Amino acid sequence: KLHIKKGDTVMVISGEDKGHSGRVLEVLVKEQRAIVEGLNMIKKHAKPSQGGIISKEAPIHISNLNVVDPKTGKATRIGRRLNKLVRYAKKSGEEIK
Amino acid sequence: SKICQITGKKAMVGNNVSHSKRRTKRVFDVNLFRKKFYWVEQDCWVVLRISAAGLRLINKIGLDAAIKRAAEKGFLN
RNA sequence: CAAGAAAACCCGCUAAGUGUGUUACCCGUACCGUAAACCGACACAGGUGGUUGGGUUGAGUAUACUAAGGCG
RNA sequence: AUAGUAUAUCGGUAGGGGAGCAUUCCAGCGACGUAGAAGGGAAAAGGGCGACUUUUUCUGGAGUUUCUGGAAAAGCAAAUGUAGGUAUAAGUAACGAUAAAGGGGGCGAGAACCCCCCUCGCCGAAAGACCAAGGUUUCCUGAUCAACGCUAAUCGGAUCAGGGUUAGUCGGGGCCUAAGGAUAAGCCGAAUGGCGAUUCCGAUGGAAGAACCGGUUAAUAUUCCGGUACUGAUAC
RNA sequence: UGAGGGUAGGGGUGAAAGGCUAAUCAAACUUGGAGAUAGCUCGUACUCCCCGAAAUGCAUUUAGGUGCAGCCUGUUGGAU
RNA sequence: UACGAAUUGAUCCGCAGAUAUCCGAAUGGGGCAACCCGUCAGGCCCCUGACACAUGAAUUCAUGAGCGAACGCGGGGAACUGAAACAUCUCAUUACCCGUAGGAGAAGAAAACAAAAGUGAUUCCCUCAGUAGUGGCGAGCGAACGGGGAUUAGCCCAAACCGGCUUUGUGCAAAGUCGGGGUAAUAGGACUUAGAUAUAGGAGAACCUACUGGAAAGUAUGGCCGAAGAGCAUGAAAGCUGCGUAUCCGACAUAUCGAGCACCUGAGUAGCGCGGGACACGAUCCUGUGUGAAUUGGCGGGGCCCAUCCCGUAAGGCUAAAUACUCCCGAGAGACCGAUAGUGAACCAG
Ligand SMILES: [K+]
Ligand SMILES: [K+]
Ligand SMILES: [K+]
Ligand SMILES: [K+]
Ligand SMILES: [K+]
Ligand SMILES: [Mg+2]
Ligand SMILES: [Mg+2]
Ligand SMILES: [Mg+2]
Ligand SMILES: [Mg+2]
Ligand SMILES: [Mg+2]
Ligand SMILES: [Mg+2]
Ligand SMILES: [Mg+2]
Ligand SMILES: [Mg+2]
Ligand SMILES: [Mg+2]
Ligand SMILES: [Mg+2]
Ligand SMILES: [Mg+2]
Ligand SMILES: [Mg+2]
Ligand SMILES: [Mg+2]
Ligand SMILES: [Mg+2]
Ligand SMILES: [Mg+2]
Ligand SMILES: [Mg+2]
Ligand SMILES: [Mg+2]
Ligand SMILES: [Mg+2]
Ligand SMILES: [Mg+2]
Ligand SMILES: [Mg+2]
Ligand SMILES: [Mg+2]
Ligand SMILES: [Mg+2]
Ligand SMILES: [Mg+2]
Ligand SMILES: [Mg+2]
Ligand SMILES: [Mg+2]
Ligand SMILES: [Mg+2]
Ligand SMILES: [Mg+2]
Ligand SMILES: [Mg+2]
Ligand SMILES: [Mg+2]
Ligand SMILES: [Mg+2]
Ligand SMILES: [Mg+2]
Ligand SMILES: [Mg+2]
Ligand SMILES: [Mg+2]
Ligand SMILES: [Mg+2]
Ligand SMILES: [Mg+2]
Ligand SMILES: [Mg+2]
Ligand code: NA
Ligand code: NA
Ligand code: NA
Repeated sequence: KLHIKKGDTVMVISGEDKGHSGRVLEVLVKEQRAIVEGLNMIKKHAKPSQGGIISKEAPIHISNLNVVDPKTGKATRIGRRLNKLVRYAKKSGEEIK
Repeated sequence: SKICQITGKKAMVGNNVSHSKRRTKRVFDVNLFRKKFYWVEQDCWVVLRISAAGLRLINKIGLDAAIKRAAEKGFLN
C-alpha cells in the first residue's frame, strides 16, 4: 500500500517546490518516488538520436507528497476504512477520489 | 571372519611386558580350528570353525543343544 | 638360433531343438602441429612420435649450389 | 627529604619506587554544530617540567565534546620484521642467434617496418608438404590501435562483430582379445578390506563390410560436384 | 623409440653413484598433532621525579644455565 | 529499445497441486561422470516413442544401500613434549582412522554403601579435597564416604506345578511349543485432547507561523497525541511527512501441539592357575589360554587371609526427568570490529 497513486492530485510539502499542487504521472514503487506534473523540471542535455536541452519532470520522494483534501485545498493525511477498504482524508473525513 | 561359531570368541589386544617394563602391543589369538561333526539327530555331517573351548561345550551338553544355544545368541551366522 | 601373442570374424560336426528398385543411423573433420598456437612463467637459440622429401654432384637421405614451396 | 619558611640533598646502566599525559568506548551532570562538526594546511600562545593543551585563519561539508567516575584491541626507530606506495643506481644494462637488404608506387593525420611491383639475399632429407599427441577458434572477413607486440605501426596469432568444419566406404565406435583391472563361486582378515575363473572390461594389436582421380570457396572436401567403383540390409 | 599398464616412503627401484622416486632425497609431498621443543640469536613503542648495583663464594652431566649467600630497592619496627 | 499483461482484479504474498532432460547410491549391461550397447512386452516408421529388467538380507511383497554440523556409544590408536639426559612413568585411555544410533545417547531399580548409627535405582551441579592414596615414592597422577542441591518412578520374565497340541522312544516317559501359575532378602514362590500455536494479512493518534539555509526535521513562538517519546527513511538533528511503533482483530490450505513341606529361584557360570587389561592406584571388575562348584543350614561382599557379625541375592530383560551439542529456523542483544579491522570472503570468493 502507498498513500498516493497514479491519477491522484497531490501537493508538495517539502523541498523547493513546496506549496505547489499537481497530478501524479508515474509512481516508482521500488525507489519510493513519483513524477508530479509541472513540478521539478530539469534541463537534460541530449545528443541527436535533433538534440538540444529539453525539459522533463524529475521524481520527488513520495514522503514529501500528500493527497490534497477533497473539500479544502490543503494537504492532509489519509486513512483506509472498510466503508473493501477505501481511502479517506483525515482533515475532513470524506472519501478520497 | 575369524570368530568361533559356538562361543563367539575373538582375538583380544594386549601388551608384551619385559623385565624392564617396556610395553609393546600384541594380539592374544583364539585356539581356532575347523572340525567335522556327526549330528545324530539329523543323520548328517557338519563342519564348524570352533575354539577348543567350544569343543568343550560340545562335549558336555552335546552337539544339538550347542548349535541351538549358538543360534539363539547369534554365533553361527 | 636366442626358437619367434590371444580371442573373435569365417568355415565343419552333431546335441538341443540373377534382376531391378528402396535403404545405409552415431562421433571426428576449421586452424597450429622440428612450433609465436604443444611441454618450458615469455611471440623463450631447448624438447616433441610417424609419412613424404624434385634437379646437378656424389658411394650415399654426406657435401655444395638450385626448383616447387617457405622465409630475411 | 626531614622539622615546621629553615637545614640537607638532586651524574647514572641492570634494577626497585612515586606521580602524570594522550587514545577508544561507557555511566552521570551538561554543552557545541549548515550563522559550519570531525579530519587536512598555515600561524601564534601556553605548561613547577613534560607526555601535551589552547586560540586564529584557509580547506571541509556532518557530526563533536568539558568534568567526575569506569573498562581497555590504550602510545614504535630499528625484529636480514609484513602490506601498499614511491625513490636510487639511470635515461644506464638490454631490445633474444651476424640469413640482408635497396628502390618505385599505394592507402593514410602520420610509414625504416603495412599492401603491390622490380632487384638482392637465406632454407630446400627443410626453415617445403601430409598426419598423430596436445591445444581449442588461434581459421576467413569487416571495423578498431586504448591495452598486448621488447621501437613505430595504417599491420598482427591483439579487441569487437559476423561467418566458416557436410561421409554407406576415410579415422573412430559398434565385434575380438593382451598386459593389467573389476568380479562369480570360494578363501583370508579388529574395522576400512586383501585375494580369487575359462566371466566381463581394457589397444598400442586382430576383424570375411566396403573408393579412387580431378575440379570448385574468402574460409570444407576420399565428405560438395564430375567420372568411374565397391559393401551390408530390405521388398518384389 | 611410441602407446597403455605395474611397483609408493624405512617403502619402491638401482650393470651400485647413497643414484633416482614430478626443477625436492642419508628417508618425497600435502594436511593434521601444532603456537612441538630452542638453558640460543634478534626485537620489546608516552612523560617527569627519588634511589641505585654485580661481574664474587658455594653447589651443580656444571662451566655463556640455574639454586642459595653477598651486593640494590619498597614498606615496617629498632637503635647502631 | 521493442512488443505486450492487467479494476471481467495483472504483477506480488501464503497453501495445495501439475511438469520436472542427463549424471550422480545410480540400480538392465558396460564406461574415460554428464556417454555407449541391450532383452522384454505395446504403438509409429534406416529410426523414434512409452514400460519393465541391480545386488543383499526377510516373507510376489516388504525392507535396506547414499549424503550430511556437533553432541553419544563402540573397535583400533601415535609422537613431539615433561621427567632440565633417558628406558618405567608422562603427553593420553589425546590427535587421528573405522563402525553405528537418537533427539538426545549412555546409565539405571543393589549378589550397593556403611559401621551397631544409619541411607536405599540412575544422571548432573556445589563441597568433601589437592585430602586418603598412588609414584625410577622422581616428574607427576589423584578418589570415595559423608553433607547441600536439580529432578524424581517404577516394572516385566525364566523356574517349581497344571492343561492342551506336535514329535520321539517305548498307556507310559522325554523334548519342543502356546495357555494358566509366579517374580525374592523382613526371603519369596510351588504343592500339600480439540482448542491453541505456526506459515499470508487489517486497522492504528497527533503541527502551525518566523528566521538561517540549496534543501528544515534545526532555532524561536504558539498548539496537540500519548497503553504510541523504539527505530529507519525523507535535500541537515522529526512523538505529530512516510514506512512504522503501543494496542486490538483476523486462515480457504497445510504443519504441529493357615500350618507343614523340603519342590523352584538364570552353569562351561561363580571360583582357580598362567599371561594381559581397567579401576586415582606402576581387595574389586574384564578375559586369551587351561580348568571348574554349591543350592536357603545355599551363595556373594565389607582392601591378603581366618573366625564372628552386618549388608545383599550374580550368571535374564525394560524404563521418563534433571545432562551433552548447533548444519538450521524465528525473536533479540553487545562499555565487540568498521574495509591492511572484522570471517579467507561487505564487491566477484573458496
Ligand atoms: K567518533
Ligand atoms: K583491416
Ligand atoms: K619416509
Ligand atoms: K547405467
Ligand atoms: K511360556
Ligand atoms: Mg568371448
Ligand atoms: Mg584440414
Ligand atoms: Mg620474436
Ligand atoms: Mg627424439
Ligand atoms: Mg622415409
Ligand atoms: Mg637429392
Ligand atoms: Mg645437407
Ligand atoms: Mg651533583
Ligand atoms: Mg638522578
Ligand atoms: Mg639485504
Ligand atoms: Mg654507470
Ligand atoms: Mg655505456
Ligand atoms: Mg638479458
Ligand atoms: Mg648496449
Ligand atoms: Mg630480433
Ligand atoms: Mg617443416
Ligand atoms: Mg589470420
Ligand atoms: Mg607501440
Ligand atoms: Mg582477427
Ligand atoms: Mg572404417
Ligand atoms: Mg570381451
Ligand atoms: Mg585449409
Ligand atoms: Mg578430393
Ligand atoms: Mg660415498
Ligand atoms: Mg629431481
Ligand atoms: Mg627420519
Ligand atoms: Mg601436542
Ligand atoms: Mg613455533
Ligand atoms: Mg644517586
Ligand atoms: Mg651454555
Ligand atoms: Mg640469585
Ligand atoms: Mg626430557
Ligand atoms: Mg537417523
Ligand atoms: Mg534424558
Ligand atoms: Mg576387613
Ligand atoms: Mg578483509
Ligand atoms: Na570556514
Ligand atoms: Na605508527
Ligand atoms: Na495495516
